[PDB]
Amino acid sequence: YNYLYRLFRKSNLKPFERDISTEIYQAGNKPCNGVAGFNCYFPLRSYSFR
Amino acid sequence: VYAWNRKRISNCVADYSVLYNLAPFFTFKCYGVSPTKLNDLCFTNVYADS
Amino acid sequence: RGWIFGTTLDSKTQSLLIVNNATNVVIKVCEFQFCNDPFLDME
Amino acid sequence: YSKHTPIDLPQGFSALEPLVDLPIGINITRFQTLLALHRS
Amino acid sequence: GTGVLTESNKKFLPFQQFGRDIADTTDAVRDPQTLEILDITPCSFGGVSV
Ligand SMILES: *[C@@H]1O[C@H](CO)[C@@H](O)[C@H](O)[C@H]1NC(C)=O
Ligand SMILES: *[C@@H]1O[C@H](CO)[C@@H](O)[C@H](O)[C@H]1NC(C)=O
Ligand SMILES: *[C@@H]1O[C@H](CO)[C@@H](O)[C@H](O)[C@H]1NC(C)=O
Repeated sequence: YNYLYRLFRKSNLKPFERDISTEIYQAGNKPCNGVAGFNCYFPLRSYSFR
Repeated sequence: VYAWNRKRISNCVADYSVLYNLAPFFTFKCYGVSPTKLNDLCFTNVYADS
Repeated sequence: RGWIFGTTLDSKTQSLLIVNNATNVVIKVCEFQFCNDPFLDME
Repeated sequence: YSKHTPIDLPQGFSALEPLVDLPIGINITRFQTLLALHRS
Repeated sequence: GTGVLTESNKKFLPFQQFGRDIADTTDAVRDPQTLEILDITPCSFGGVSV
């Protein structure tokens, strides 16, 4: 699980651009305030390599 | 992939023939340059994104 | 003496630093934790 | 690109010679210059 | 390219490496190893009338 990808972001990246910011994403109308919960998910998820 | 490593290749002579002849790489696909012409050209501002 | 370039100017993103101090000209690309008021100050 | 001239802004022509071509490949949207203080 | 390499009197600036004519074809080049500036002139040609 050492390899992670950005599942959620507000906008698409530019060419040759890396995003490593571990900020929470707001998927709904309600603000998340940096805390996980309903419709608040972490952007980086790990691959299940077996 | 979210934190992909970019390495600069500079001030070296590169033999690309040893990359083509080896069989472990499933995909060797080039877009802006011919694969067989890489040994005959000179380049700068070279980066490997891993 | 120099300039600071970036997007958020912190360790979250990657930033470019150009400085010329008393001896030599240094160009660095690092993830700097920049000051709100960065400056230089014989030096 | 840089140019040094021995001298509001003067009215004249001076082409800026390219000084550094830098391969960064990073996003830049905001900048800030660095000054030097004098302490007494 | 195919041409005659001759001495040149064109004062290239330090950043400048090669030169381009009206047609955008290279007319002068800076040789590696020696850093000298060589003028490139196309080889002698003309029409043959019988
Ligand atoms: C660079 O950053 C700005 C805001 O910080 C953002 O809007 C833009 O999409 C970024 N560019 C790329 C290529 O990601
Ligand atoms: C100037 O900066 C470089 C890199 O940070 C450093 O090695 C050098 O000692 C500095 N010069 C002085 C006089 O502090
Ligand atoms: C090799 O080329 C460099 C320029 O890249 C030059 O400074 C050096 O003098 C050359 N050496 C020889 C032996 O030609």
